[PDB]
Amino acid sequence: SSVPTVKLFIGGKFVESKSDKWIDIHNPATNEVIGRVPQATKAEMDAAIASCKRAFPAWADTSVLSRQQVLLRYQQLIKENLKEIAKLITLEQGKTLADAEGDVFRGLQVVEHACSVTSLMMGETMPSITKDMDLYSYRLPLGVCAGIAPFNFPAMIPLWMFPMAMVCGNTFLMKPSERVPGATMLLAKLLQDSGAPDGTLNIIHGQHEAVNFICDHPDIKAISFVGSNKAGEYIFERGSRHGKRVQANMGAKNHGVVMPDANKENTLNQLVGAAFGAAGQRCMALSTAVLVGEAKKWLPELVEHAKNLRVNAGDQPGADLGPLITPQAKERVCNLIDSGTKEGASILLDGRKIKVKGYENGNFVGPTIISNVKPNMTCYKEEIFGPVLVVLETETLDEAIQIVNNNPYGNRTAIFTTNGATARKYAHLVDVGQVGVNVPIPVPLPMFFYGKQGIQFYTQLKTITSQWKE
Amino acid sequence: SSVPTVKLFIGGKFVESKSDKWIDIHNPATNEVIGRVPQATKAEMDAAIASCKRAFPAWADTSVLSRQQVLLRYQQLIKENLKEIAKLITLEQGKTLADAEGDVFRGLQVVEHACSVTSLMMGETMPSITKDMDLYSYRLPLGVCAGIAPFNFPAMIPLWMFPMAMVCGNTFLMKPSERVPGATMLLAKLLQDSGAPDGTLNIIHGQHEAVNFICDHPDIKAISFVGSNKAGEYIFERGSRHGKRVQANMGAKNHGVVMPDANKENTLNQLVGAAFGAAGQRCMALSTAVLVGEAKKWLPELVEHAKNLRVNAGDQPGADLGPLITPQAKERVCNLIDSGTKEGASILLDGRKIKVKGYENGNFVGPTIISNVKPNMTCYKEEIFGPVLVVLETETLDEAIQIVNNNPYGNRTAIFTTNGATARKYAHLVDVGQVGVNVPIPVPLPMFSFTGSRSSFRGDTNFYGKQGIQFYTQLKTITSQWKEE
Amino acid sequence: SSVPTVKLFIGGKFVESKSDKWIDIHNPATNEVIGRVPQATKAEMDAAIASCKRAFPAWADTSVLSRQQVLLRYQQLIKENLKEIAKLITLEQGKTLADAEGDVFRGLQVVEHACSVTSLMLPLGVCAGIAPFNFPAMIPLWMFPMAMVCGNTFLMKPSERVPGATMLLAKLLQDSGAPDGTLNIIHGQHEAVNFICDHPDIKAISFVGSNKAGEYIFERGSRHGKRVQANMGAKNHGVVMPDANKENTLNQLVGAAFGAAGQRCMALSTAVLVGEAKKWLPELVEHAKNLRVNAGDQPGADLGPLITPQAKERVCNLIDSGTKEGASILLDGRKIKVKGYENGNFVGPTIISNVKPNMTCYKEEIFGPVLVVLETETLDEAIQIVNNNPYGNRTAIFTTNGATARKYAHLVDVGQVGVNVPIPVPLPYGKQGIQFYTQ
Amino acid sequence: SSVPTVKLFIGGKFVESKSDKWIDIHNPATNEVIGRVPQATKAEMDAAIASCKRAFPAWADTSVLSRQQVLLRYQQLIKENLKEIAKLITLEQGKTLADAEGDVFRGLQVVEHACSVTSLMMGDMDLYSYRLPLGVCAGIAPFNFPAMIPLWMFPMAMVCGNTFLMKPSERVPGATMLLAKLLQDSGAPDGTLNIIHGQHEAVNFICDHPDIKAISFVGSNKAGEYIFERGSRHGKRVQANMGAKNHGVVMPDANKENTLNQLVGAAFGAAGQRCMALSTAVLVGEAKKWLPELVEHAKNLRVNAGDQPGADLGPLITPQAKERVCNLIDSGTKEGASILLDGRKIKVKGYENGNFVGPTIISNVKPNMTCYKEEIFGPVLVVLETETLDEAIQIVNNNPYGNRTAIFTTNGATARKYAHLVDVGQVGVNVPIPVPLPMFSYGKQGIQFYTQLKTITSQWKEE
Repeated sequence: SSVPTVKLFIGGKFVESKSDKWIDIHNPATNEVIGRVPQATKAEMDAAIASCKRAFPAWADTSVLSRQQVLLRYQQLIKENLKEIAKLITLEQGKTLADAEGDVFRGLQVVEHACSVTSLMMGETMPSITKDMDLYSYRLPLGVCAGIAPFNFPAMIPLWMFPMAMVCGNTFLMKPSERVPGATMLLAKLLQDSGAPDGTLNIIHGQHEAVNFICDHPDIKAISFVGSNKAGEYIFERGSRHGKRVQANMGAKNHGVVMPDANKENTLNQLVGAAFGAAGQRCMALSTAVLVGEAKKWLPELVEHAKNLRVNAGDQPGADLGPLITPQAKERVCNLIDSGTKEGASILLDGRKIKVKGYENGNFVGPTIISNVKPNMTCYKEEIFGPVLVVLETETLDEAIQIVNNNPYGNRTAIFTTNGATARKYAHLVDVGQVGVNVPIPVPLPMFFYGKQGIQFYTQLKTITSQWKE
Repeated sequence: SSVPTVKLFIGGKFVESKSDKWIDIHNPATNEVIGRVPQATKAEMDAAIASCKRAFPAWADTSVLSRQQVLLRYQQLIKENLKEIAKLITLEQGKTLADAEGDVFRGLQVVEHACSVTSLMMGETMPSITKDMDLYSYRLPLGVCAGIAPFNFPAMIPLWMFPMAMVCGNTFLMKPSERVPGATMLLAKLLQDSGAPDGTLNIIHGQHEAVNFICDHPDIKAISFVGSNKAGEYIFERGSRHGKRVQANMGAKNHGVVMPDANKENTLNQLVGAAFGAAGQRCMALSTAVLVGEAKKWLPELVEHAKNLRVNAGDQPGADLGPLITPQAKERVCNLIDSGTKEGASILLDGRKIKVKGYENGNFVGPTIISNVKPNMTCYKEEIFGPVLVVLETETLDEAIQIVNNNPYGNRTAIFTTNGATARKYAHLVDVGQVGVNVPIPVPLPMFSFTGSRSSFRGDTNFYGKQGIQFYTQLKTITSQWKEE
Repeated sequence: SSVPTVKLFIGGKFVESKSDKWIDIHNPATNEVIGRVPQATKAEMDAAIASCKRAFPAWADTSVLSRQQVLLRYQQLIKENLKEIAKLITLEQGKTLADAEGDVFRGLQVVEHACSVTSLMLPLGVCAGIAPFNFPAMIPLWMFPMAMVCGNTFLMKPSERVPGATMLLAKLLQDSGAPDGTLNIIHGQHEAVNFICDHPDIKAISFVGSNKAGEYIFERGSRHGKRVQANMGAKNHGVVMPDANKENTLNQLVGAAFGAAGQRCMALSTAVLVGEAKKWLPELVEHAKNLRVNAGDQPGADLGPLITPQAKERVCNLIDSGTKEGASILLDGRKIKVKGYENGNFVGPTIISNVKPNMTCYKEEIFGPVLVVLETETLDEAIQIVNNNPYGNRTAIFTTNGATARKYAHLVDVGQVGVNVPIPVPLPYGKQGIQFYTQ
Repeated sequence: SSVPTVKLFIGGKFVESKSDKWIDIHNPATNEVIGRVPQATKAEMDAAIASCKRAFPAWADTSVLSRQQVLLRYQQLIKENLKEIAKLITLEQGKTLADAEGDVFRGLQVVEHACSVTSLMMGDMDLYSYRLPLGVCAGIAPFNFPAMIPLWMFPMAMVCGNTFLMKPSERVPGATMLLAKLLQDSGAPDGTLNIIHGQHEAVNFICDHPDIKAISFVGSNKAGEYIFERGSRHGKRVQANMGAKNHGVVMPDANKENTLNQLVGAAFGAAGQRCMALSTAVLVGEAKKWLPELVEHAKNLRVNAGDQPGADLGPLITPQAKERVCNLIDSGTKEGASILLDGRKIKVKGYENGNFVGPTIISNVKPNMTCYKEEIFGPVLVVLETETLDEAIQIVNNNPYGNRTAIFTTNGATARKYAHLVDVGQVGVNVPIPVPLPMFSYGKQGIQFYTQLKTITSQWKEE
């Protein structure tokens, strides 16, 4: 009853860990312990690796269609248990039920995209490129893969890391978030129910020690990560040290540009939705707003629209944003807001002293709007990972483009304007690949990895050149 | 007596034929004999077949990249010599300069499409479908191919036949139209200048005997033909009885439904242009249309728009309607007009009596309009291949759809209407997949195959697209289990 | 007492035929009447076609995902009833339980292949299927699932001699949530094929097996203007090089040549021992003798009895003609006697050698457990012999040398060449099948 | 009188460098100074970068079809002046006329391949897939021995719409100058291509300069790693097409004569100064008995200047290469290995002062010897032996770096087993060099490298 343990998943059994280190799973809305996740031991991780290795050959020999049937049945089962996963997410991570449903829906979309890989697995051939010389190439699995998610999306991150590696024929060793592993456990249960061969998927919970193990052990051929730039680069280097390939989303510091010729109502609505959605904990979200020209006059309207947000627990009906993941995150956000205020920034809206009825012991932080910010301020450089919207002011679109380009870590950007020529100019001049015209977050799916990129990453390309004569 | 003859293309080099039988080349604007074409003898055809066979191995060993580079050089030379080809077409076939330009442009687009067959020639593979079981897929050239073009397109059909057959590794033995061969000879000269190895393309002439030889000769692996229904069926039969694959795009009496909720003036202009453009000689011409409800009130406007066409030789400025290719075509058109008259159809406008100033010697026929037609009229059964616009009496969309379905031979159909639900219902019940909205004739789009299986087409495969590759190549699948314990 | 009567499938319910032409079906292992099949009347076939027409709109409007889920549930139901289907096929067709399980496995494979039709575009309409007695389970799962998932309603006419397997399959399909009237099944003789070809309601027809029957069906379809993908059968020529694995090659030959009593649509019934490979005839005969001939349900059996006594008579007549014409019979099974099943249509493994290409056995389709062996001195002669075959769909080459296999695959005119493996790609259709069932 | 001086190519104008530091170009057949290459000054490199920047807008605005026609005209010009390029190559690098012609033909084929980028470059919520060029590209050439490579780098970067700053081999510039002249004659806009010469300083500038967007390098692994690190440090996207040692496995059932001929041609071909050379051979099973015939075939090779008729392999580019090869062979000799054929004492008649090294065959070599670890880049073939295919596969896998590998055998089962169990990407069956093209994993990968994808998502409406 008390402090319910979180079991592991090795081979085909939900074996429980006997480790010494244990971490408590707190509800972000009440700080009440709802579970205890163990830090997997060296022996348990070795057993998981052995299971992955033993399952690798059988799963690889399995035809691509046979594997894809498993993913199809797994997607169907997920669709059947949508409400259960949504409620588990709302309970553990604290996000609203609608946010969890949307996350599971994006995960289903990614699973379908992976199921659609069956055609890409075929290789090309060129008969008789020269006299009696044939050419053809093969795509084969790499080996044992792994994934890491410190505190980000609990379901979508696995639902994009693991299904692709499976469809490619590899075995996956997932290290889910130490704070929200229940969703991953339910997903693994639904998978095992889908008829997946035992040992194809293994799950081990652990702290930085587990990440170091995964990076050091050689049997891991590839590793995937999504999170802060620091941990991203750290894992990338630790993997490259051992030769194994690694891919990581290191930053999502998106900049939103608002031109004077834009729909004020819809623009402000989308800005408030993307900036404070999911309490700003989501990696991809408009956090830096650039007002060009007379757009500065919309600051009072922006603050008014932000005041209309309803802070409440993820389970209470009529909620717009949930509490933060941990009290430490709230303290960090408060310290960052205090630093911004000390550096001369004006706090148009302050949520540090928010008090939710019936959940005062939760990690809630109200919508925070910071204006008069400059590129040299901490609020601009540091990634908040919270419901804080920093606003900068510029006179021409060239200044906004330059500010956006100065951002070293940036993958998604948006511009709000009705002039198509202005949008095209911004897209051509901006140094960001993904651009959103009147869209807050283009391609909300986790990516820099999909389509051709995912296959090229999770499969090696063998090339055979044979010239038989006699 | 010996009017300047036209060159042949044997052994990858322009040479003359030793035949004693010649066919006169008449300018349709003046019926002047501008040239003569001799039917290739058995010797010339045998030499062409031998050269194609000799070139087949080298042209197949020739990497697809080099073939596509040659096709690109040919595209470039066409783009440079566009005006010469247009002049040749206008002089020989008689169509206006604009029609020749459009023909050359469509041929250039088809060449560009053929240049992108890179991913199509390559095969698929799937290693280890089971324990030690590798599957391979290869597409190999067939051999020497033959092509018979109609009298309508001395450029478009040759430019359909050359790019695909050549890029697929096959050597082609082309047969142009005896009434318009010069344009094809100039196109072949440009192709040879583009770097085409000698022997990959060969040109012969002959009305019926050459077709019989091509269909009977065993070295011909495949045959491509475009023309009438009876001729296409005869060619298909003569080819299949010898074991050779044949594809024939035969007559296609496309129908255009005129809905009351459409652009009136624009729809009428498009109908007038399609039914009378290039003297309506196009086999794919929109010679028939359906007037639904209010569309029938516009017949006076049809007559007005028809009278607005500048009936003049194709070389004069502003010419809209050209002359008939030969006096026999004009005779057939006039006989069909007389038959429509006898059947009781209302010929609202008759261009049978119109003549062109300064070109009365030409086989000119003005824009003719026949309205109040129903499936009972014989002119609806037969195709005019001339400047005759047929419009039928109809009351509802379902009746028009049924009338169009009653047409046994038709490859394309269109409907003029701004209502989306109307076009949806039309496409759902009409027996045609190539449906166009507010367009008289769906323009070819070679990136996919020109699908057709009605009485207007013979053969299980089509000319270009995926089906084009399937036709000009042979699919071989190899399953290998290399294991020795 | 009263032999069971197989009912038709119309409007989503099993209904008994009103016709009096109740043909009797015998078990091939005992030639005992296990049931009767009626020749559907004109009225019953018209009602089935009308039901298919009325059901086509709803099934076509159904989303592709719903049809895919239906096919997945049907595959699941088959997996749950694989044993029953295999036992029914063995009792009705005579082949061994292993062969029936393999047929069900190929059915599952083709269903999974059809599941990949997520989106490629429209359905034509009423589709028809004509299946011979070669494969009761596979042929339906070859034809009707594709047309179904593509949005078309299918009218299946199974083999008159083995309707039970497809009837249980259709029952399981209806259990999978298939809308009523989507799939219709009728029975009848040549008259049924004549109706299906004449009735303009049918827009597409699928047929396999006999060559002349397929030609007739294609001609009738072209006469009535219907899409007919008549994939007629063809002989398969296997070439054995001296450097090939003797044991493995002989095992493959014995399995493919005599497997399922050689009644399958395509089998490696011809072997060309080029070079010193001819010296392997003793081992081949010994391996053929090791085969066990017994009822499909008795443990320890490799090949079952023939479909009907007429098939046995025809096979015996062909073997006698080959012997009289000059061919030497290395192994004779015409007078085999299975213990407890002497009345069956059993025919022991037969091996014929010294057969020239112009002989009857080489030209005629045996459709039985007979293996004709030819000899040559160079691979070019074998390639020429294989190319001379007008109707050749599959060919195999056994060799450990890569250059030899590559030369054989390149010089041979056959489209499908299986190197070191017999009966390559036993499934053929595919995306061309989608094009066929669509417009 | 004085030796000719190589001149830079900036802004479409062949300009002589005003630098003080100069480097001499020696004929590898006689070591005679035939030319001088200058050390590009900071100002000249800045001017070249400025020219590339000013030319990038116009060259990017041009449609892909115009660039394709330019590449076609350049290919035609190359086909016309193939003999001159071959002569210059044989003069500067020492390769035989046939080898130089083959190099020119491979470059022509790579240009033809690059021409096939016509459509691949083009690439309520709308989703565009525009692909745009990066900007000013750069390409450092080998720091050991060259072999084509300009036609690998600049044609693709240009047809993709980018401007290129080419750093040719300081030891064989003339070919690059002739190619640049032909390109300028092909109608290429001035400033689209710029060429500067220099030592390590030039590489440091190219890697550190901010305007450079991408860099491409071929050659040894050390310089490759250095350039990759220095580029990634400044945010540069770089692909290090590093060379690697190749391993060819021979089975007892392989074609004896053909296998020996192909081995002798791939190992001692072009003096072994190629990253594609099959510098090592593994004789599995009874294949060991083929050593005498291999030595005889190696002896049959005739060593002579690249211009003299009847030459199979030419001399080394510099005497330092000969010294390094001699030191590496002496190391293997001291380490216990045996030399079946000694080429150190080769003395070409009439060219005794050239950098010639005859065919060398080393046997009994183990994986721990320097000959196996170090890249010889010379006419040296180390022959190993094993008793089973598993040992050869394990030896091939143990090698850290590798791009090409070959298996000589007639049994398809053995070939497939080797191809599947081997950890190398390109596997050749009865072929020493599986693909003499710039794969070094440029095709679709090159298209993706020289272009940046932008998935413009828009909810724009008439409002």
